[PDB]
Amino acid sequence: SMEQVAMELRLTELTRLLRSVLDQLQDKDPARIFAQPVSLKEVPDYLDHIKHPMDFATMRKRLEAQGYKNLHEFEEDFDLIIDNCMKYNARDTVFYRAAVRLRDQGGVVLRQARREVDSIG
Repeated sequence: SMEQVAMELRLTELTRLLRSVLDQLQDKDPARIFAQPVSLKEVPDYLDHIKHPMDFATMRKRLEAQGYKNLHEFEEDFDLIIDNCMKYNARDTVFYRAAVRLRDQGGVVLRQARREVDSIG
């Protein structure tokens, strides 16, 4: 149907906007602390601590399969990246501090993305 195509053009346009958001968030991580999944070879206990691991590459695979239906789902994944890090790593660590910085900086980008998604529909 024509409606299904209109829908698909919107999901596609959301995906376009979310890809730009993801590029902007990832630039707030120049160290690349969040680029890839935490290695279970290098942190073998990780899944005893963290039940839903997340990372930018995993978000990107989902993005490119148009697997984010709305901005809320995307934000949930971004928040896992931050929140997992702040629980696993102590407050005095480069990792915890990197998450705090990504969170604060991400906030601005996400605040404008929400207005763009409402605004354009």
